[PDB]
Amino acid sequence: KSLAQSWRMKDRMKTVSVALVLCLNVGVDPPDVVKTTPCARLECWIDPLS
Amino acid sequence: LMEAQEWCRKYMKSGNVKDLTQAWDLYYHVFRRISKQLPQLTSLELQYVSPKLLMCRDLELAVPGTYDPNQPIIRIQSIAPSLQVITSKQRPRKL
Amino acid sequence: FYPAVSMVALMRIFRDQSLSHHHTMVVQAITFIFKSLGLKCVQFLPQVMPTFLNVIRVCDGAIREFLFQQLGMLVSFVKSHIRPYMDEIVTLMR
Repeated sequence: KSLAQSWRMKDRMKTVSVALVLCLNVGVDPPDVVKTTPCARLECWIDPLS
Repeated sequence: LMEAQEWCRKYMKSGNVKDLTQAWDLYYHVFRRISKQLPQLTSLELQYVSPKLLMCRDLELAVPGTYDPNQPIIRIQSIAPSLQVITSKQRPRKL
Repeated sequence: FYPAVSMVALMRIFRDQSLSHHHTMVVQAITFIFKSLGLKCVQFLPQVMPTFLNVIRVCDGAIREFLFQQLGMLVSFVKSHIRPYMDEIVTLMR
């Protein structure tokens, strides 16, 4: 008596497209966070300020 | 630039303006591109431009326009890692 | 302007000879200044902090338990920005 074998992924989703909304007004620190002198300034492996 | 050089050199054997229009195409091309680049070269990371100076530590050679015969030598301990660029007609560096 | 003037007058006292009596007074003011400013206090840090920590090592134990109370107060307003001076603080505590 073979079991109700539920191992399939018949729900085969596919990610089609991508939005990269990216608010990053460079050199303009927003009024919330007053940042440090040597702060973390990297941003996808780039110094934006350089 | 290699290709624009080719066409301007094909002018020197034939002497047609039809060679030259193809060259000025590519010349104006890079001219406009480079004109759109230079406004944002505000600082020069010294590794990219001149590695020997980044590598340079502790030269006996004195700091330029410091040498006095009556003082001891203030010598180039090390060059700064990146250069601020003033925007003018001649874009001077602040080394 | 105002915080900057006061900070300069206070720190002009905050150097041994006059403080023999008026340590406590100065530090009470500072702590109130930073409390009042928010995070805009951060700009005065490099003026205050080097003198401040040297005061602790120099002064008598009559005061010293108070200074630490107020140091801890500076720490709280400033938060992460104190990180540069942390070595000296830990040396003092130790």
